[PDB]
Amino acid sequence: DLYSRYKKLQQELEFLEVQEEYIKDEQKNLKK
Amino acid sequence: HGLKGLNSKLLDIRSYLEKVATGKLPINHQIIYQLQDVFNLLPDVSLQEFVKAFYLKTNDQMVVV
Amino acid sequence: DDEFEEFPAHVWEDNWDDDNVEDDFSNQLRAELEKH
Amino acid sequence: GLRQYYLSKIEELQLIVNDKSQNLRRLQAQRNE
Amino acid sequence: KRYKEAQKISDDLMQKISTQNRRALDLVAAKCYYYHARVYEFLDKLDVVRSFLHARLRTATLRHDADGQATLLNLLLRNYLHYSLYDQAEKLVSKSVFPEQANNNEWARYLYYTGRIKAIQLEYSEARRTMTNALRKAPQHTAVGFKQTVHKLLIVVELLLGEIPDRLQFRQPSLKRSLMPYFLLTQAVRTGNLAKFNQVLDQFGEKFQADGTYTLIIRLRHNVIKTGVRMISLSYSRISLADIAQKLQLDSPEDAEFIVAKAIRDGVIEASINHEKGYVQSKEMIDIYSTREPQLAFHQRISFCLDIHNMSVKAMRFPP
Amino acid sequence: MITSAAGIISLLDEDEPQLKEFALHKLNAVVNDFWAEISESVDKIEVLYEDEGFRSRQFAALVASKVFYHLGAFEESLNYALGAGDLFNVNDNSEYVETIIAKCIDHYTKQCVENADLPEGEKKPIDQRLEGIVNKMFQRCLDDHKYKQAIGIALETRRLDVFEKTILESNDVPGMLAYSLKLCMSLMQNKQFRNKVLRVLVKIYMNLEKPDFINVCQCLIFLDDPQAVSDILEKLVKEDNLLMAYQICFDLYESASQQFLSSVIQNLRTPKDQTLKMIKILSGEMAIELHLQFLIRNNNTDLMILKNTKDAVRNSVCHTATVIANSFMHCGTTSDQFLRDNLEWLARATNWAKFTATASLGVIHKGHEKEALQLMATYSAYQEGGGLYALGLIHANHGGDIIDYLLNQLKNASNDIVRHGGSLGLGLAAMGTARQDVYDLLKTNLYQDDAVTGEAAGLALGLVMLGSKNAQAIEDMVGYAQETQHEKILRGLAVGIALVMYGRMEEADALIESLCRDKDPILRRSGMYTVAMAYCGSGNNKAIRRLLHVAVSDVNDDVRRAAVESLGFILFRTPEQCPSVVSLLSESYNPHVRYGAAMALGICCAGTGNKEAINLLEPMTNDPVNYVRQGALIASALIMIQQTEITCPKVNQFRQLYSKVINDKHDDVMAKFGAILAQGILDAGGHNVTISLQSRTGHTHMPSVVGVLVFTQFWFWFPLSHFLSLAYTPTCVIGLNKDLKMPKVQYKSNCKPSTFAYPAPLEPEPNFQLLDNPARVMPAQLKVLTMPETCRYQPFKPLSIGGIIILKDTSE
Repeated sequence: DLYSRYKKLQQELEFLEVQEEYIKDEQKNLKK
Repeated sequence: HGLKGLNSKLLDIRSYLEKVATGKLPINHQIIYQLQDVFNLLPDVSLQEFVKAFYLKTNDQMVVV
Repeated sequence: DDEFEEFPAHVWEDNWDDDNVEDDFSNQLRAELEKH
Repeated sequence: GLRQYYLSKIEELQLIVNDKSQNLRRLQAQRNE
Repeated sequence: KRYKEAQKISDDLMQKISTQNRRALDLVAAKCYYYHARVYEFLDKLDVVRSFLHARLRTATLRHDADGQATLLNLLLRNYLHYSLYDQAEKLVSKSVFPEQANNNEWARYLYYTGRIKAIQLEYSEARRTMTNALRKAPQHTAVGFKQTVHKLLIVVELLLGEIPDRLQFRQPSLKRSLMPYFLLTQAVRTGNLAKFNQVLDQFGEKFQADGTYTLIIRLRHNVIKTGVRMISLSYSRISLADIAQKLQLDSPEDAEFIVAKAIRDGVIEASINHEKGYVQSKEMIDIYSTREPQLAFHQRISFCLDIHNMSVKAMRFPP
Repeated sequence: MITSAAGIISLLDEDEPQLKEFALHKLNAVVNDFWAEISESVDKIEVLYEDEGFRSRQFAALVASKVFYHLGAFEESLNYALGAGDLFNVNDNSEYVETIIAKCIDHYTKQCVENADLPEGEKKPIDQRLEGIVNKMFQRCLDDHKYKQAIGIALETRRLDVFEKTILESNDVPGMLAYSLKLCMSLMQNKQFRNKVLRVLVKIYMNLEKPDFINVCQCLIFLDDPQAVSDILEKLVKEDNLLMAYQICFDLYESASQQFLSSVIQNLRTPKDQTLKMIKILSGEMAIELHLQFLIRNNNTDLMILKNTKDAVRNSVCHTATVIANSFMHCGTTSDQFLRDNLEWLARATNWAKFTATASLGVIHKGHEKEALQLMATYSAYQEGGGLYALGLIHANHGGDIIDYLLNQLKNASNDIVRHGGSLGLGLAAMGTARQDVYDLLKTNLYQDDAVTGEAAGLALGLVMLGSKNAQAIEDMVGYAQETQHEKILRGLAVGIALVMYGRMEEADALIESLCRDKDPILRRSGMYTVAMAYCGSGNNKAIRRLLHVAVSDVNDDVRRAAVESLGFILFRTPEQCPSVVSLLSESYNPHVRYGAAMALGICCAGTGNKEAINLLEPMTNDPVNYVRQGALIASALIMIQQTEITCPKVNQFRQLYSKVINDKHDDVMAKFGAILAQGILDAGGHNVTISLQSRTGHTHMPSVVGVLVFTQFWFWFPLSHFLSLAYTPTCVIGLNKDLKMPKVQYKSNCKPSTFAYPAPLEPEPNFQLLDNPARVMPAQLKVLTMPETCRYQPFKPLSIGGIIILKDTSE
């Protein structure tokens, strides 16, 4: 339970970082 | 890109010089003349006037920035 | 937003020109000329 | 006891998730704009 | 004013906060800590505050809080200062890292504390720069007491270092009442007459101690001559040792040599000395612009501005 | 108070031991406040600790660790706490002890993972004492009875030993094992560590009074290892556990891969009646006849809506649209209505329409192996090729002698159309089952450069060599692609190269990078699809990084669309995740980007009926572009597959939207096509089938994934859209007895027979429903499903699992 949610938090934080880089790269491409 | 081009060109000239030094081709006093002209033309940076001017104008550039 | 309660408590701008000197010149020039 | 340690870990990770998600929100506003 | 039930209730709240390990509770915790500390200070006991405060500070460092960390650091520093645990507090601050993201109020308090520390510890240049920064970051609208304190300390440190602090502060409205004696002091020193200096000390010692200065007053008892030689140097290039001695009334014109040499030790003035014919040569000032340091200052400020821009664009908020 | 430690610290300098120890004690007493001064004077305490002649080693280390804690070092502090020996208390549950334990735990986990990978080198000292602290925490947690937490920390540290000990000496071994299995399946990432934990769990399962060979074989499948399952099955055969073996075999057929099943088959072939039954079941023979009879007896299909559509049909485009939709409706049913009734309407379609019509016929008679080669006696070059293609679809993934027959015919193919159709059919028949002779015939046909034949050649090559990744064929296909000037064949090779290498989740970096840095847009698309096939369901953040970056930055809209669709394939095991990304995309500049976002959502929520997905699809549909609306429609239909109003309160909205658009004027021809396919989707297969990429065992279904991908690849060739027959997953549960037949017994759902009833063809309400062994049981309408209080037959496997269950029978 507790560690299930802990590792879920790990996954989603990592994925959210991936979202950040996604949006930065896409913002550059959209400016172009 | 300009740095890369300069590096490649000097690689080429070095290779030719090595060929000549090994004797794979005859000495061309003209090409030599040109090379030592280049070296003679190389500048001096630690001139203690060039450096003062350099700092001064870099200061102006940084001020505007 | 804060007050630091912990810490409780001629219209012109002049320097220390006060300098408690006599007449700026009268005496000075008079004595100087007398000597000179 | 253990629960204390993992509770802390979750606390810091959640703080990070909070700040990063709101940053993502700002960037999403920019991108959609 | 009922600080028995009040202190007990504050302690109860402290138990609540200690039990409650919620992040957002951090700011309320910091304020609670401030106010409990204030009431215990009024009770004039502290000590138990020192211990509990310390535990909380370590807790709020283990959990990466910034505002609470800085606030508690300020409280504990002031606690040390009140009982005059200056050297211990010096170790504390030196070994503890202050947070950058702390409120103007917290930075002002912390800078004032560090300034008093170093001023007592004979680091006057740091004292000046730090307290001036503190005053700059302090609010202008209010906190007249804090302003008066900071001005007093800056005045004394600058006077020791030689600089005669501007008359703007003295003519400030909310400060002149609180600073008459300091103005009398600066007048006495600028005159360079120990007679009026010491009689001023006689008249206004009580408030001087009340702030806590006599140590600094004796430091001035010293630095009067330092300031005299500083201005002498500033107004000459090759003056004679005997001439400066008689100008400063310093009998035995070798005491003057020693004094100027000590000034060189300290760094108050920049001038070599030649005893061969007995004269002080002021160092020839250089074109600093013809150097790299302007580049360094501009790089620092460039980073400053770019950081401000970046943090602002972070702070952008957008509705859904 | 003391106000200064100067005195005590200075006193400690003196050699007098007694004094030294007492000073140490008082310093430990007053450390919390004067940590700064103690810091200043550490050096001497370091000397006192290190010189082991002094008999206060543990105390010195403890005080030093506390001091460095107060400072903030947290590393030399940790080492000093470690050197304090056992003097450190663990049950004091103070802040200092707790935090140092946290540092110990994280540091130790770091060295654990480090060594975890390191084959043997490095083998960090793992200060056996650090091992001691971690073990002590293990026992303390066991005392507190935090079995979950002990298990998880063991997993993180890789300490399979501690994990097994805690799970065994837990409070409930079965529940603990289920929890561990869930964590291993979902959260664990490292393939090797995941396999190690799988092996440990399998051994634990075997170490049970009645080992759950279901879970055993499931984990074995995740571990490959056909030998283990074969030996387990043979041991069960000796045990005479016929029902247990039947259930295991059905689970194996549902989940595992053809290669695994074949390996096990041959291993078993290495009483005879039971062995033959096992072999037949594992091959799946009659395991599809069951579903066939199931649909036949439950073929609820409202053909009136399709009559409406065929009245609304004007263009040959919508003509084929409705042909496909009708094929979807019928799915694998022997009953054909339009084809046997609207003969003239069929004749109205020709050219590349006879092909699709025959393919629809194949889809309709899917799986009907019995009359194959005689069913096609019913149904020019287009119709001949369509007959070959439909025969292949009938034998989709079921490679009987029809593979040999198709090989012979395709070799004896004297037309581009015939060659293309036979290539498609043979590729479907031998999909996955990489066979050198078949690959050879495909290579020959492919080298017979021709767009018509070439596209089918590429597709069939990918199918045949799927997930089997032969570098030889990989290089051959890449070279032929880079050398042949026919963008059609080029698309075929794109799909082929994506398919060939389905498995090898991570063993794709070389080829993937090559393709993604390649020249041709079609080859970049090939690379993106190859990434999809490689990382299906892995959620690999690196893969998604690549896919989003390319889909956003590339200069070709076709490949951008393909890349977003690949993102869709990858994120299916975590449906909730995809919506955010697909939204930010879908609201895009590039209409192909928006279309790709729509189709990615469709893949994400295939068979799931998410709510947020439809919330996001509805604004899209009714967009100022044609194909974008087409994709919105198809994705919405895919999501709402086999869904009702109560479960999802927008199915009515979208069904009415389909009807309006089909019976509209100013929408585009392809918009009507999308709507028609959307209807075919929603009401596919007697409204009795669904689309889920992963088997009910949480196991990715390769035939389903390949079918969905190929179908999505119809932009460039309509005839490919028939592939969804593959993804069609019978939404049924069959109770089978030892006699290998249906027993006339009923199932019960403890739920309203209003939220999960068939859609209305175009007591207030009880909470009970009943059904028979052929049971349309939707995913959500499966957990609540239960067997009645008492019956002759009882579910040998938990019914909430779903799928095909064996029934243990009472006396008679």
